[PDB]
Amino acid sequence: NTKYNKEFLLYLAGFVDSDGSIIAQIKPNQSVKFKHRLQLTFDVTQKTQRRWFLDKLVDEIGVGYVADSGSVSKYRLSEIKPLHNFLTQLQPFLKLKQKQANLVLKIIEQLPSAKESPDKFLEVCTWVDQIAALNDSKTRKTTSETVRAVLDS
Amino acid sequence: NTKYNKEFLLYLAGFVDGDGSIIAQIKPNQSGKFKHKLSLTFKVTQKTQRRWFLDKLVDEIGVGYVYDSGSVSNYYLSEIKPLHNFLTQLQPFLKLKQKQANLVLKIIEQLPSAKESPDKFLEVCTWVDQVAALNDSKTRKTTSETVRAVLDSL
DNA sequence: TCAGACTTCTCCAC
DNA sequence: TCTGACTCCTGTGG
DNA sequence: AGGAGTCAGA
DNA sequence: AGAAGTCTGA
Ligand SMILES: [Mn+2]
Ligand SMILES: [Mn+2]
Ligand SMILES: [Mn+2]
Repeated sequence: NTKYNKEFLLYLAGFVDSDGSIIAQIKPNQSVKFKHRLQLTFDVTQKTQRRWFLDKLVDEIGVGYVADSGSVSKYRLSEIKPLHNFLTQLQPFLKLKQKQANLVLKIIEQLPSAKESPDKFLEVCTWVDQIAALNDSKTRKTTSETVRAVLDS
Repeated sequence: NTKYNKEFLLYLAGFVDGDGSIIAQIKPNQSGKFKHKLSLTFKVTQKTQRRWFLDKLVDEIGVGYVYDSGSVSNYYLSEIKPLHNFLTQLQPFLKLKQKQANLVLKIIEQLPSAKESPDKFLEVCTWVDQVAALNDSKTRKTTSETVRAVLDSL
């Protein structure tokens, strides 16, 4: 549980609201209990010509990785515990994507209790539905009603 | 002049490095002195759905305007004096676009003397060239060499 | 002449 | 089983 | 920007 | 994002 400086959070929040991304998605996975798994991602995108700016971000946040997919590099943070601690400190400064951040923090906290009952898991998938709604979702496939249909068995 | 908060300039600078833009242009103008107009510009682009975010910027910055361009809206500020005052305070927090700001501040400061001699104007035009190079320039047309062509004809 | 307001275009960086 | 690192695609909003 | 997907080790 | 432009009043 490392603590981040206010000025670092201030600048970064503005960068995240612009070119950053807070993603929640439901992934198909037969080996898991309900054939579906939850993935929370904190994403910052920048062209590889400025990969360095994403590299400092790894050192400054402390945790996370950076990957290239051609002309574009991406800072990513999917690890649950650091994700929570980070978004908790970044949240008050978000102006555009504040809702999504708090919606993720809500999911991460309800992660244990959501593996219990099917109706509870679908309730958490509902929280995922809200995040993609707030985002400019265009390529989404697996939603809460996708889980529901498979969960009719 | 107006003094801006540090928490405001910190966030915004991050947002400028993200979705903001700092432009320098050489506009062709037949009625001008050297047949060319200079236009320094500070832009923030966002989806029209989030126009309210750009609207607040007019309030928090105190100047500037917000127009549409399809599904996209733009916050603009080309007014020479509050632009100098704004970027002067914004610059120390920029990371990705700090060089572009300090060049804009350079041009604006040496603007009145830029009309004296063609050689003093051309030099300022190469300072516009530097700015475009730093930017992800794609569809540019008028450059410092475009001026040189027109000017060295007379 | 000049500078401020306003509109349009386009390619890649998200 | 299950988390997390990793890669790849798509369509705008920069 | 916002998803889709794979895969190995724990 | 980073340009290209028009037009008006002073
Ligand atoms: Mn953006
Ligand atoms: Mn950008
Ligand atoms: Mn952007």
